[PDB]
Formats: sequence, C-alpha cells, structure tokens
Amino acid sequence: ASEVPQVVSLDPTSIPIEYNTPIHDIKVQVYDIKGGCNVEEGLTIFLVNNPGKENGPVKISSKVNDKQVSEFLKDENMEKFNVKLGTSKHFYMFNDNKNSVAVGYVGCGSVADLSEADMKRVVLSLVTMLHDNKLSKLTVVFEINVDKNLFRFFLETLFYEYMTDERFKSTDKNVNMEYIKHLGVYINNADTYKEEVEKARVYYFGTYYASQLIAAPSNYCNPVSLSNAAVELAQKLNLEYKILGVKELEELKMGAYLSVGKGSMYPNKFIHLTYKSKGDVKKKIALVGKGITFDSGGYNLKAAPGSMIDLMKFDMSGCAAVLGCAYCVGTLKPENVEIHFLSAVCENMVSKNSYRPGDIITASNGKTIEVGNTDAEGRLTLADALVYAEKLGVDYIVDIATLTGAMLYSLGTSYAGVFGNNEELINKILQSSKTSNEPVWWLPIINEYRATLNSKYADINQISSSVKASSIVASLFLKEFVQNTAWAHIDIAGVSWNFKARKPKGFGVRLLTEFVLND
Amino acid sequence: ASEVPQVVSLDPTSIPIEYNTPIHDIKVQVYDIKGGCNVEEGLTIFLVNNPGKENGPVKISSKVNDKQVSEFLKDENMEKFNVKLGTSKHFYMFNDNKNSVAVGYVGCGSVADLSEADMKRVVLSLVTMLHDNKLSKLTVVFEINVDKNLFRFFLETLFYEYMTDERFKSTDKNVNMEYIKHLGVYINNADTYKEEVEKARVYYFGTYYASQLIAAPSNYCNPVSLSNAAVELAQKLNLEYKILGVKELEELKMGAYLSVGKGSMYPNKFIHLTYKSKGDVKKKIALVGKGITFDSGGYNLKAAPGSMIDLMKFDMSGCAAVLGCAYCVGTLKPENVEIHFLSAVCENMVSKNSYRPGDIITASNGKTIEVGNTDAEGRLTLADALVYAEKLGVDYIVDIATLTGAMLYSLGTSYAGVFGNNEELINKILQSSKTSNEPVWWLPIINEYRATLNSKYADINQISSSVKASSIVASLFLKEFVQNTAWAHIDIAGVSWNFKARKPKGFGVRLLTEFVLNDALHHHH
Amino acid sequence: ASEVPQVVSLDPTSIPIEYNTPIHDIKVQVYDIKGGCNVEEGLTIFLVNNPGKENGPVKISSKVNDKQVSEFLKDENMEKFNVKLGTSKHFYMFNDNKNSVAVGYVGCGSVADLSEADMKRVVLSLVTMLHDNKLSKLTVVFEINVDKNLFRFFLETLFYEYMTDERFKSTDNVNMEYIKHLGVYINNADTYKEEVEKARVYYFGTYYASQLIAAPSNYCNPVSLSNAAVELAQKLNLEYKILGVKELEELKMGAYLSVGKGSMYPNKFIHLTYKSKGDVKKKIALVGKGITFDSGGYNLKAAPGSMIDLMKFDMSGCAAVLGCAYCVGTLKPENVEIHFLSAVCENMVSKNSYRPGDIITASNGKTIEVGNTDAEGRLTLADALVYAEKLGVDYIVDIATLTGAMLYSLGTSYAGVFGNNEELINKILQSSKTSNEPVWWLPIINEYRATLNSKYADINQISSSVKASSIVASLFLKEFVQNTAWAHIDIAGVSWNFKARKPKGFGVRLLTEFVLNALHHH
Ligand SMILES: O=C(CNc1ccccc1)N[C@@H](C(=O)NO)c1ccc(-c2cc(F)c(F)c(F)c2)cc1
Ligand SMILES: O=C(CNc1ccccc1)N[C@@H](C(=O)NO)c1ccc(-c2cc(F)c(F)c(F)c2)cc1
Ligand SMILES: O=C(CNc1ccccc1)N[C@@H](C(=O)NO)c1ccc(-c2cc(F)c(F)c(F)c2)cc1
Ligand code: NA
Ligand code: NA
Ligand SMILES: [Zn+2]
Ligand SMILES: [Zn+2]
Ligand SMILES: [Zn+2]
Ligand SMILES: [Zn+2]
Ligand SMILES: [Zn+2]
Ligand SMILES: [Zn+2]
Repeated sequence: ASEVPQVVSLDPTSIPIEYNTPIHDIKVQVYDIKGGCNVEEGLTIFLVNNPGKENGPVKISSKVNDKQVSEFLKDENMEKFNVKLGTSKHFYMFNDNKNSVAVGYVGCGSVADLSEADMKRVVLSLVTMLHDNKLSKLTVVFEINVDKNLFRFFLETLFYEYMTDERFKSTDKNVNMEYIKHLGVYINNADTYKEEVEKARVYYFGTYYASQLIAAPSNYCNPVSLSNAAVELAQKLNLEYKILGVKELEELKMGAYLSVGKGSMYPNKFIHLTYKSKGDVKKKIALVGKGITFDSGGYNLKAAPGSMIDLMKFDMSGCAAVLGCAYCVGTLKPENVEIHFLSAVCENMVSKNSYRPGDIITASNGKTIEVGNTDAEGRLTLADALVYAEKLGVDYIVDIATLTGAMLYSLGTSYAGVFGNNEELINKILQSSKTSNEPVWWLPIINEYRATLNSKYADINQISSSVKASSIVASLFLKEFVQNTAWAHIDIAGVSWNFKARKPKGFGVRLLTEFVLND
Repeated sequence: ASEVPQVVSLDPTSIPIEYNTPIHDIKVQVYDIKGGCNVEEGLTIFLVNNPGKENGPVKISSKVNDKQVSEFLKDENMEKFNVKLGTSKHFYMFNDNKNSVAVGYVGCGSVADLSEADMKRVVLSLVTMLHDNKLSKLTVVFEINVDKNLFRFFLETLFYEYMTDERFKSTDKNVNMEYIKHLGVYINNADTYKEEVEKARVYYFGTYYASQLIAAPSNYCNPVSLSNAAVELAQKLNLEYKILGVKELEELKMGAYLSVGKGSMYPNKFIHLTYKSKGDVKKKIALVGKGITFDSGGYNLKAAPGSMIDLMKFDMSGCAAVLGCAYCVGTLKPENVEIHFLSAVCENMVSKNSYRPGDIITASNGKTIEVGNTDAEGRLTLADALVYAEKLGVDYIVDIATLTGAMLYSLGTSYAGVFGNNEELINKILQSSKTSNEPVWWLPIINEYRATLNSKYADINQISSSVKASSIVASLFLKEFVQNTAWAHIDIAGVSWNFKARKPKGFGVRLLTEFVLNDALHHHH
Repeated sequence: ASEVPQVVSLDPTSIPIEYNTPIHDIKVQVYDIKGGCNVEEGLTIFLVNNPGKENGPVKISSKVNDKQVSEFLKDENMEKFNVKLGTSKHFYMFNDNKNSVAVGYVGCGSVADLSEADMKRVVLSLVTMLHDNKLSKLTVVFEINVDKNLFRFFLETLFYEYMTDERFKSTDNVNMEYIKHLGVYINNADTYKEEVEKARVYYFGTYYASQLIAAPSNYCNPVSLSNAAVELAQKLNLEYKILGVKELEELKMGAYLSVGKGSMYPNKFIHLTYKSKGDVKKKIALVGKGITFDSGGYNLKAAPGSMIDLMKFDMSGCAAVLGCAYCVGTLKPENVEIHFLSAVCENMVSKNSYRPGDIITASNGKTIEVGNTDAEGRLTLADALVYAEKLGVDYIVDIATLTGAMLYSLGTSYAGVFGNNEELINKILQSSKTSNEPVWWLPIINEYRATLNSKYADINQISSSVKASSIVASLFLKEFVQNTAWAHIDIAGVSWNFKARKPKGFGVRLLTEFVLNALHHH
C-alpha cells in the first residue's frame, strides 16, 4: 500500500468501500410452487404474463394456502387488471388468521420468453414497490418460465437495483430507507434453482463493487487509492498481488503507459492480481482492464460540446470490471485455472509535465508510436498492459475498456462490442454474454484500415489519418501489441454508464466471471 | 504580509496602488448662484436644459458678474445652440479685467429630471472639455435642478471619469495630461450641498480604488498581493484585520473554497476586515465579495467562442467592491454598526493539482457537493464564505459577485440583479440602489428549480441538470449555505466592466456604503 | 372561412379540435371534511403532510364509514409510508359490502403552505394513479390547508393533466377509464363550491390552447388557425373578422406582411370581439403572437440548440388569446369590451421571403431595418400593436414566445412582464397571483434604446451589441404604442413543457383573471 498524495489536508486518501451491504443480510428461502404459497407478513408479489394476448388479463394459477387470499385472487377479481409489462398493483386484505397481508403483482407482458431488458423492467417495477414501504419481507411467486441463468439474473438485478449507494451523502441521507431482512421465492422445480441463489449474491456484489469504484469520483478514486483498494481486495480474498510503481515500470520500458501519466500528481500504479487453482492448472487467462481514473483529454482537452468531461471518472470502468471479476473468482474458487487480473492505472491530466500531441514514445515491445491525440490515451496504456500480459505466457488475453465514444453510434448503450484475433475465443465471449445476460456483439477488425496507422517517422501512429471508425482503428492498434496469443477486446464505452438512472452498471463483471467459470 | 511567489524574478510582487490621486489635489468651492457668477480664469461651463422644448435653445439664467461675458451670453448670441443632452460648445472672450476666459455649456436635454444615465452623459461631455486642454480651473454653473444625491453623483462621476489610470504605462504615458487644481460650483441653496463635496470625494476614491484592483492584471493582482493590499488598507484605516491562510482554512474545513484554489501557484487567502463603531452596536452586517483573481475555468476551460478568458482578471470585482466599501466606511465612520468585510480569495487554474469535474468535495457546514463544472467556481468559494459569515452572528449577510454570464441576457450591462431570502433586506438594498444611483433589479429565487440540484451521490449538485436560468440556480445553491440569517446576493457579472470605455466601473462600492450608512442612521434620522 | 392551400391531396385542411372531452362528463361534489368521509365507492386518495417531521410518516386523521378501510388507515399501517412530496401508494381491497375499492395517499411534504409548483407535483402523482385506474369515482380528501384560488388551481391542473390528446393517433387506452365522479372533502366546503365550474371553464380554455399549440404546422397554418378562430367565435356568439392580404396591404402593415412573404399560406389577421351586455366601462385589446411555424427564414434555425423541430409552438401567444376568448365568452364578464387579436403568419425560406437587411415600412409609417429574419415576432407584433391602439382601448396586453433569452433570465417556470405603465403591470402581477401562473416584472431599460438607432431606417429591428434581448425587444415594441397603457408578456421560456413533451397552455388563466377581476366591481 502506498500513500496517496494530497494538495490540501481535506483531500481524501482512500476510496470508501462497503463490503457488508444490507443485501448480504437478506435471508433467501426458495419454495416449490407445488406446495402452495403461504401469504403472511411483508409483501407478496406474483409475476404474471398472458402469452399471445397483448395487455391480457391477470390470472393467478398458483395454489395459495389461505381461503381469504384465494378468494381475493380469484379470476373474476383479477381479470379487471392486465399483464402489461412493468405494470403493477398492490392489494390489501385479511388472511385466515385475521392478520392483514399485502399482496400484488407485476405484469410480465405477453412474450413467454423475457429478454434481459424485459426482465430488468420487471425488476425495476418490483423495486419501486420496495421503496417508500417499510417491509420486513418480500415474497416473489414466479408464474412465468425462466431458465436457471435468467432466474439468477433476476436475483442479481433485484439485489443491485435495490441497493442504494450513500457513501458520499452526509447531510442528505435518506432517513426512511429500510431494507427487507427476508426474501421468499416460489418457483416450479425449486430444487433446481436453489444453487443459483448464492451465485447471484456473489455476482451482485462483484457488480456492485465495480459500481462503487466507478461512482467514486476522481479525487477519491485516483491511481494510488484504486491500486490500494485492489491490494485490500486481494488480501481479503487471499489472492496474490503485485503493484508495480514507476521505477519498475521504467525498468520494463513501459513508455506508452508512462507517458499518459506524466502530467498527473498521482504516480502510475500497475495492478497485477493472481488467482491460482489448488489443482493442476489446465488454462491460464489474462484479464486486462483500462484504468484511467480521470480522463481530461490531456492537451487535447475535452472541451468540445458533448465531450462530457464531467463523467470521466468512469474511464476506469474496465479496471473495475476486472476487479469485480476478481471478487467473484476469488469467492467461487474455480478449479484448473490460473487468472491474472491486470490494469495499467493512471490519470490523464494537463500540466507542464504532460505528454504532448506529436510526441513519439516507445512501448515496452520496442515499437515507437507517434501520438496524434492525447485523448486517445486508453490504447496507449493498454498497449503496454498487453505486452506485459503476453509475457505471462497465457492461453487467452481478454481486455475490457471504455475505449471509444463511437461505440454509442454503433451499438449504443445496451450492447458492448467485442473484437479479436481468434474466432474460438470470440465465440467463448459470446457464449459468456448469453449465460451472464450481459449483451455483447461481435464487431470486425478490418485490416484495410491498418495502412492509415502508418507513421512517416515512428513505427506506428496512435490514431488514424482518415478513418472515423475509431473502435475498429483502436482494435487494429491494440492488435499490434499481441504477437501470438488468442486475444479479444471488449469496448464498453457505450454500456458502462446508466444515463437514465445517473449511476454505473458495473458492466462486464458477470460476463468475465462466466467466461472464467465456463472454461 | 505574506510573500508573493514568483516564477521568474520579473514577476511583480505587489499591486501598484495610487492613494494620493490628482483628484485629491483639486480645491473645491461651492457658491450660491443668487450672488452671481464671477468669470475670472480657466473654463466656466453652464449646465443648461430647456424644459418641455426638445432640442430647444440655450438661454442662460444666472447672473454673471462681468459685463463682457454677460454680453456674450445674450439669448440672441446663444440662439444658434440647443440643449440636446450631451452637446457642448466652447466660447472665448476677454472679461472686464481684460483677461481671456473660456466659457461654454453642456446641454442637459428637455426632461426636467435627469436619470443616472443622463447625468453620466452630461459628465462625459464635460470631461471631453477637460481632456486635451491645459486648464488650471473648472467652474460649473447648475442651471438645472438636482437633489443632493444627484449632485453628489455628479461630482463622484466627474472625479471618476476624469481620473486616468496610468499605473501600467511606461513608454506611453500621456505627456500632455494636466489636471485642474480648482473646481468652482455655483448652485441654488449652496449651503445644503456643501456637505456632499467631501462625501463625493470619499465615494470617488472607494470606487477608483476598486477600479484599480480590478484593472490590475492577474499577474499583479493574485490571492497573496490582493490580501496584502487589504491589510495595508486596514492599517491605513485603523480597521481590525485577519488574513486566514491555508492551514487555518483546513482547520475550518472549507473544502469547497480550498478545492477551487488547488490548481493555483498562489495559496488561498481569506480576507476578514472589521469596522466597529464606538458605543452601542445596533446592527451587525457581513459583506462578502467574490474574489477570483483569475478565472481560467479550470479543466472546464474557457475555450468556447465568446467566453472572454482575456477579461477574467475582473472576477474579483466583488471583493474589490467590498474593499472599496471598507475604505468609505472606515473613512466616514458611521455609528451603531459593526461591519465585517469578507472575501475568500483564490485563482481558478489548470494544473496537475486542480480539482476535477465530477469531484465530490465537502463544505465547511458538512454538505457534500458534486462538482459538475469547474467554471462554476465562484459559488463554491462563496458557500464557504457564507458559512463563515453566518458563524459571526450578524443581522444581515450581503454578498456581491461577478457570478453568472446569464446576467447579460436578463438585465444587461446597466442594472445589477439582487436575489435574497428576506423582503426587508431586499428592500433596503433597493433603497440603497436609489440613493447611490447604482441601479439594481430584484430577481426571484424560484424554488421549483431546486430539485434540479439533487445529486445521486452527494448531498447537492453544484450546477443544474436541466435549468439554463443560471443566475437563479446559483442563488438556490448559495441559499443552502445560509440557515437562519437575512441574506441577499447581488450578481454584478453584467455591470462590472465598462466594455465601451474598456475599464472597470467599480460597481457596488457606493451601493454597499449607502446600505451601511442608511442602516447606521435610525429612520427618524 | 378561407380554403387551405395544399401541396398534395394528403395535406390536411383543418385543425382537429375536441370540444366535448371526458372531463366535461365528470360530476364533481364537494363535501365538508368536518363530517367524516364516505369511502364505500371507487378510489379514495388522502392528501397528507407532516410538518415538523421531514419526510415523516403518513398519518390519516379522518373518520371513514367503512370498517375495512378504517383498519387499512390505522396509524400502524400508514406509518410504513412517508410524506415526501409527490410520493404515493394505493391499495385495492374489499369494503364492508365485499365491493372492490382502492385507498391511498399522496405525500405533500412538510411545509404547510404549498406553492403552485408543489401542487402540480401532487396532481401529477394523482394523475399517474388515474391513468392506471378503472374505478368510476375518485375521492380526494384534503388533510392539508389550501386557499380558494389554489383549490381551483388543483382542479384545473388535475383536469388538464388527466386529459390525453389523441387527435393524431390512429388507435385507442386499455389501461384506464375516465372517472364519471369526482368527490372532494375539504374544510369550508361551501366556500370552495363556486370554484368548481370556474375550474372546468379554465381547464378547457387551457386545453383548447394546448390543442392549437400541439397541432403541427402542416395541420395548424395561418389559414386553418384563423378558420378555427372563426368557428370558436361562432360557437361563443363573439363578433369576428379575419383580415386577408388585400385588406392588410390597404392598412399598410408592411412589417407583418414581410414576415409572411415566404409562406405558401396567406397571412390572416384574427380579430374577435366580446362586448358586455351592459355599459362598456373598460376596453381591452389582447394581442397574441401567432407564428404557426418559425423556421427562422434566411436566418435559418441551424445553430445547435435552436430547436427548429419544436417551432410549431411559436403561436402559443395566439393560442393563449383564443383560450382566453373561450373563457371570456363563456363566463360573460360585465361592463367590458375585449378585442382578441393575432397577426397570424408562417416564417419560411423561399425565393419570395424577406431578406436580412431589407428595410420595411410598418403601418404607422416607421421604417425598420431587418437585422435578423428570425426576430420576426416583434415585426408582426409591431403592426398588431398599431392596429390595437387604433381601437381606442384602455389597456393593450400582448403575449408572445418572443425571446430565447427568457430561458436564461427566468427559465421555464416564470414568464416575464414588461410595460410602459406601472398600474397595468401591477394588475398583471395580481392576475398572476390569482391565476397561479407565475410572472415576474422585468425592466424596460431606456439606456439600451440607442442601440436600435439605425443608420438608414427609422429604427433597427435588433440590437447589434446589447445581449439583453428580452429588454431590447420590449424597447422595439414600445415604439409602436404611442399613448396607451401597454404590457408585454414574454412566454418564450414557459410555454412548452419539455419534460412531458406537451404544451402548457400558459397564459389563458392569467389573461382571463386579468379581464375578470382590469375593472374593480365592489
Ligand atoms: O472516442 C473518442 C473520440 N470520438 C468520439 C467521442 C464521442 C462520441 C463519438 C466519437 N474519445 C474517447 C476517449 O476519450 N478515450 O480515452 C471517448 C469519448 C467519449 C466516450 C463516451 C462515453 C459515454 F458513456 C458516452 F455516453 C459518450 F457519449 C461518450 C468514451 C470514450
Ligand atoms: O455564467 C457562466 C456560464 N456561461 C455563460 C453563459 C451565458 C453568457 C455568458 C457566460 N460562467 C461564469 C463563470 O465562469 N463564473 O466563474 C461567467 C461567465 C461570464 C461572465 C461575464 C462577465 C461579463 F462582464 C460579461 F460581459 C460577460 F459576457 C460574461 C460572468 C460569469
Ligand atoms: O430570441 C432569440 C435569439 N436567440 C437566442 C438568444 C438567447 C438564447 C437563446 C436563443 N430567438 C427567438 C426567435 O427566434 N423568435 O422568433 C427564440 C428562440 C428560442 C425560443 C424558445 C422557445 C421555447 F418555447 C423554448 F422552450 C425555448 F427553450 C426557446 C423562443 C424564441
Ligand atoms: Na471512479
Ligand atoms: Na401548433
Ligand atoms: Zn479515455
Ligand atoms: Zn481519452
Ligand atoms: Zn467560472
Ligand atoms: Zn468566476
Ligand atoms: Zn424567430
Ligand atoms: Zn418566433
């Protein structure tokens, strides 16, 4: 652990992190629907659809073990309500023991198989029922068909959206915010879904941990404090760790990564965590996250309208996903694998000491690079991280990065893009996207654009002379720093931030963990 | 008081300040017009109107105690000239003692009651007659009706516009500029106006002193040299003074103000001057001035077309007005008041050390603030200054600040905007606007916009997510740092700089002094 | 009624207008709260605050005539909910007769005195519940203190926000049914009863203005809008006159006609008149800016943020004047004569358009140098104001989406009022208070007048140097009013609800309150 430099004594010296969240105190119980539902304290919510009948009526099919509640939920009373996706109603009544109970439903539409986006809308409606209501228990009755992965995603998303991050509130903490202590779930074939519960709780926290790092502003979350947080995480999980400082980075000749950080008051810190299975290692994987804790753009300052310099604390979202994956992997302990979690962390600032547009810098593999724009800093840091990763001798290198704003014009805010030099690895990532329910789309590395990276003076240009397809150009540049290892690159610039809710998504934690686990 | 850091040895280490100005050497005398005007030397100017007759003829009403000059001034010789506001003519003639004299007039229009804008137009025409003419004496004959405040305004405005600031001239000083040594004034009921003369001279210098600080560039006028200047002023006036440095500001937890200054080579300096009357103190007042000695914008750099980064030495105009008020109050010594003159002085710069867009910082009242734009820095420094002010236990807090460029689109360059949480205090400011002749207009604090300052992570956002009425949003933000004290906020971003003349106005010195003096005097007088 | 020109046969030739709305079928009953609440039918919502406990718990005080609902409303249950402004919960349950009812609340915060903005938040929360409701009755129980004007504002806002404009949809909602009954429990119910039918009138005036504003510029053009005004006048038995191009040329309205030169739609000048049956003691002209589409002209709205896609709303001032005509023609005030005026046209790009730099002559003989074809509203108003002053009225009030600078001075909530007469300004401010449509007085600063001095024409249309554009526009308009008390209401910032993507109908209620309460009555 290194000391965080301060300008004034009021500058923070660590990222506040909540490990023991209220979600972790919730006791989860799963019951089979065949035994009927007991309707007692708290709120009991039925998830109901009506296939093929758009905005069709609500009908409750499950057996309910209360005559009063069964009478309330008969078809004649329920048919006045409809299943329109995201719609909900609350019910009040006295049960057979003369206790008042609260019941309701969330509409799940008319399409038998819900997409991750549909299921998220269902969860958001459920969370509105949890907020502003002091409940000790929620019970959820599944009258829809979900596979095991989608059941886990429901739980992960519920936990994540319910959790409210108050680390930076002082005088404006929500004085009414209370969390349930119990969650009941009724589902058909419950025994087959029970193994998903604790996996969902792990995936939730890896994702929420990533969100905590992302949302932490750049005065709290800087290269020293972020690498310190990684050390503490490794200590908690018994992972091996190494933080490389400037002197070691100079010895490794990491000139592209070091140049980006020249202008910052925070020394560069390179994170290397390692998980190794106890048994024979059958696969070795390097996960590389882009870790720019604030991106001002440098001398190519983000001053253009719409460049959103105020959100650029999120430019370490890739590092956060890799560290959240380390939480999940260190918790779940997969066998037969060795995983390296890597991030070349730095901050891109304006200073007398900053690198300049036009500088020619030398990466750790000897390639000279002409810098065309100091705001294309992520690919420079990743170049040196990829050289480092390939020296580890791994089977797969996967990097994840908020690399190019063009991602918003190609895939938008819902799907990440994956690029790579190896179809088998790309297909493994796409399969992990399916089982994590974090959507990714394969995009091409178009070799015809490579000539636009030819530099008159250096071995290569950082940016293209003509091509505006920057996500593809960036991938061509990165490809030059992986010589003979299967490699894939996930550009999460469009999917990292939830603009409607003004908070991170923690995108990539579950994708990467499913990738490690399914291998 | 503190050493000014330098990058090279040629960097200045103090603000040059002229205290003993040529205006202070002018001997002023007021005579009653009923005794007639003696026309002996120099230039004699008649202020003449023609009520109800647009561009009507010049006719001189005064008795003139010279037969030759009286003959020149006959209606018949004056009829080719008219009273159009701001027009002037010069006359040359020999008086009864066979000495050559210069006589003329400035037209005051056809509307009996002159506004501040009209009176300034009259003064500017008079000043053109003083420039490029080596005169030892000016005499002004009021053939128009002015009340006591407008007469004082005439002199203050004359003194201020006549004064030429040459502190930064080296090889291009004006070799021909000579100041008059005598000013004569003829007016009806002269005895009632005589007390306005030395009041005008005090108000002139408070305003010119503020102008000197504003016009001083940011290499001369930085947080250290500006606070050093305030100490020197306090010492000359026998005011109590305290300059708070970074270590004391850290102990007071002023994280909003300190964050703005992080990127500067100049340490933050918080100015606290105090005037206290001898005897019973009936009212305690805090005047808070925005003191950004240069506003680059920070990482939200002022790079957009029209952002005027080259004029941002003027972002301490609020502090300048407060220090000019301290000069006037410390000179005039009102009774029954205790006045605190406050400014959280710093510089908003780009550096490896600067605060960043998105940072969450903690104000001295414990409120966490999400920074949405480093160029909304003034309201961050004022938030901590207002917390400091309220801890003094005052009856009124009035802040004055070049806060929002939106003022140019609401009131423009003539009228300042006042916002506040207390109708009585707002009305006192409006009354002070009337008697100082510095115009201000009351604008609302619209509470419906407060929710757009709600932050997802911090207690409050610095800037709004959707509202473009930035002067109102900034006021809503400042209101969060005043808990239970009458408070008003004067946004002078639009009125501080005279774009036509390329110089400061020193706006607010006379407004704030009139505010203090009118409060020091019981309403029964 | 003039024929609407078409480019293709699919171009619409009228504005669709709904007069009979579901709101008009709601039977409203007001009951005194001191007698307890009948809750056996429909949806019952309690308006609840908690002074002295910020976001504190909900507590319901009223006695209710149903044992099941009384148990739901026990303190132990409602303390699970909080009063944060706009927060709501509602539950369905069976009453003592085993009939389905729904009961809930809207939180009204912790400050006893609600502003109009707070009351809008409460109403929006209520309307969200209504747009998912099929019970035939809503009952609202005021356990908060509201004055008579604010209670009327509650009803108007409830009606306006509840109503959904479906004129341009090709289908029709499976999720709600409009209520047939509205019950209100409030203290002093007898004094609030007279506000109900006034609110219903004010609602439709605002909704009518909203329909004209929201109607797109292919539906709402100078011909179809003046045709709609004629139809309204006929239904209300107002006198009406539409001036066409030949009459406008005879009246020498060169400023207004220049703006419309580039349009395929002929200019149409709307003049409706309400005259009281008794002696006329006061004459008022209401002048609304009626640009049915503002492209900017050759000064095209191409800059970032210029919002050319929303510029069907540049006739919001005309819409407010016509909605006021509906309210005045319906309430029939005494002793007044009201002229409702709008110089209607469209600002387009064409070989026939006026150009930046053109010098045009207004109907009072003043020549104007055009500095920007997108400052077209003040040109149309100049001629409208000359026409208005020739009517010999006591007051001229104009209302207009005139200057974008309003968004930077007062924003989206308060309109600005300017004028040449302090008494008339104070009357407008009082109408703002009793209509609950907020306005703030801004100055006409005479020092800026010299920037309208033109080198060649009598006056410049715009300033080259002064950025206080709302004040400069007021100085320009003031030159077309010679000797009559005049006020100018700039609604450019408040007229469109950006969050809800719909008009506000701002100004109908303000102007009607001015006309109803202008003349003191003893
Ligand atoms: O890609 C570029 C330059 N071309 C470009 C920029 C913006 C839009 C289209 C093209 N610059 C990147 C950078 O600075 N990398 O270091 C960058 C810039 C922006 C975002 C981002 C993230 C978000 F969440 C957004 F919503 C968003 F609009 C943009 C990510 C990376
Ligand atoms: O208000 C903003 C937001 N931008 C903005 C918007 C609309 C118009 C102008 C600026 N930024 C302020 C700031 O940077 N505060 O620190 C600021 C900026 C400019 C002036 C100023 C002073 C003058 F004397 C002027 F003549 C003038 F045009 C502007 C004052 C404060
Ligand atoms: O005033 C100007 C000069 N430009 C300008 C100056 C300062 C700031 C912004 C624009 N242009 C006007 C125009 O072109 N009139 O014809 C105009 C422009 C926009 C809106 C408007 C209406 C709305 F309903 C809004 F919601 C809104 F945000 C803006 C009204 C008038
Ligand atoms: Na962060
Ligand atoms: Na329309
Ligand atoms: Zn970046
Ligand atoms: Zn960048
Ligand atoms: Zn600024
Ligand atoms: Zn500033
Ligand atoms: Zn326009
Ligand atoms: Zn317009």
